[PDB]
Amino acid sequence: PKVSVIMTSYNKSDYVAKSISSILSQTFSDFELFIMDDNSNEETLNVIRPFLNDNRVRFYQSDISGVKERTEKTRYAALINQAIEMAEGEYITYATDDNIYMPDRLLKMVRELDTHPEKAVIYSASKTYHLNDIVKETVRPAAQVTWNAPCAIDHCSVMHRYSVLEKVKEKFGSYWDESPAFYRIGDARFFWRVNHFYPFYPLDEELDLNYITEFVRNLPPQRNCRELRESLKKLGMG
Ligand SMILES: [Mg+2]
Ligand SMILES: [Mg+2]
Repeated sequence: PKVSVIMTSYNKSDYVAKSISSILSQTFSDFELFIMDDNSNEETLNVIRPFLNDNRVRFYQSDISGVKERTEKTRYAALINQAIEMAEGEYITYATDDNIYMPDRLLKMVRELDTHPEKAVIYSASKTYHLNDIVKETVRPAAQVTWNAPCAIDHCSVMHRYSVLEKVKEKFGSYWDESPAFYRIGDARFFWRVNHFYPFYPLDEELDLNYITEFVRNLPPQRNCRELRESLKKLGMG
């Protein structure tokens, strides 16, 4: 396949079907979709089940259970790294069980990396609708090239060449950071790794959407956005 879409799922039965459907109806169809489920409850597995009949779906379910195992690592980062090791796409992109891709997202992102060989990482704008009908719309823009993506660009708004992954693992030992101190902002921590080597190039269109309408006590103190943004300003790549 040209694209590997990596989706993480854990217990969001009321949202996961719209997410999976938004990927399977993309106008660019040459992808494989990893559905990495972290041993979710039955209601969520029942929602996912019919979509496993789509031949592009690569479904993997962990055997994780209990607060020790759930807090040993940032679990979605461990599941993304597992899917990366199995990925066959030239371009890698990420999805979640409560985020929706707009229909032309893959086509537009694939075209921008095919047209510009000098760009290795691209990102689009993203929109969030708050409901209570809509009471508020939030947009994270994509207006400039940035060497400081942490907390500015979401998990679900990027696409990058597979070759980016090699530089990150050579420096850091893994792709995503499985430390549980980066559970709240694991996306920002992976983008911080990538920004040691590559800037993120903008595609100024809103291509992904979100709607908003004993575990926590066993994680360690969470590292925050300011930490990551200041370390990249000091690093001075841009
Ligand atoms: Mg190929
Ligand atoms: Mg987040």
